[PDB]
Amino acid sequence: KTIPTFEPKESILKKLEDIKPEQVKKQTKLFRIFEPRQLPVYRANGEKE
Amino acid sequence: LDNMRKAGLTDIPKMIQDWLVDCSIEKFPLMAKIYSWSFHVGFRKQKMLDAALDQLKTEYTEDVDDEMYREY
Repeated sequence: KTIPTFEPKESILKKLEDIKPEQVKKQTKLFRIFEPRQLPVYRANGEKE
Repeated sequence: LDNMRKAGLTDIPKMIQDWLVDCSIEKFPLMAKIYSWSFHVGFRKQKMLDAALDQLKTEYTEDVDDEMYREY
């Protein structure tokens, strides 16, 4: 029998003694935003090295 | 009452018909008497299957509200 599927949000709870405090962040790699990269280069007049 | 006459009933629609002329409560116990004459005919002891299918007909639809069921 094709039932529906009625899904409320159910708002999963805890109580205060069951609140886990925190887990500290120790650092992974250093969070780079830039990195070097090889590219070709072209002398003035436009042509190549 | 048209279904009632269609079943083969003659006197008891007339008894139900002459009361509506006044709609009085003094003649009304007849109706009450009539309402008890219906349940002293017996049970409708049909099959488990067909008796379940009085209940097991379902029309479940994705057209009902959602505003209603969440509040419910």
